[PDB]
Amino acid sequence: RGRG
Amino acid sequence: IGSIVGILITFINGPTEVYGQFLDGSPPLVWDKKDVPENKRTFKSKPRLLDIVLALYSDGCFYRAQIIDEFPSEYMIFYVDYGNTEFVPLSCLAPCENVDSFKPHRVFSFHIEGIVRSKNLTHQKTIECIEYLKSKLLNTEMNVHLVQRLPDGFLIRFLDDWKYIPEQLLQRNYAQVS
Repeated sequence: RGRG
Repeated sequence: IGSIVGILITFINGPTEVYGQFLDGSPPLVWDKKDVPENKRTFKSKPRLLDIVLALYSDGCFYRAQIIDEFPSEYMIFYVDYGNTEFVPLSCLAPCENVDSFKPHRVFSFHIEGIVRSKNLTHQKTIECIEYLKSKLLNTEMNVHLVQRLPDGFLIRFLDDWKYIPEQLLQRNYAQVS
């Protein structure tokens, strides 16, 4: 999904 | 209430400024290597200044970027939905279709109100503050108070769950009051  | 908006921090521009999206529920604009097979991986004309392309970040996933500079061996690129600047070669770039390219750019600049970067901040201490804010805020979703609109972007104020961040920046001499 989004970056971590 | 209406002055509170939801944001996602994507990048730390400086000790008192971050880049981020407004939260509205729409899914992120990112492509797997599985959704970029090689028909879509080569252009009809070599990309150039200001063109909007897909670019490969360190996580191995494609994001929308704009070439903001060009040299013989590298491009300098800006991720329009995330806000970090990188240097890449042509092999890291893929054509981005017009349906995906026309979507508005999602990154905006927010300033923490009431504080500015310390004048005495050294290069190393500046790097360290960026790393601290990365540890706390990077890719973090949270509601904030939109204090003001600025020419650059927005002036926000943290709520009770994150009001400690400016306090720590002041405590650690990363920041002074305005």
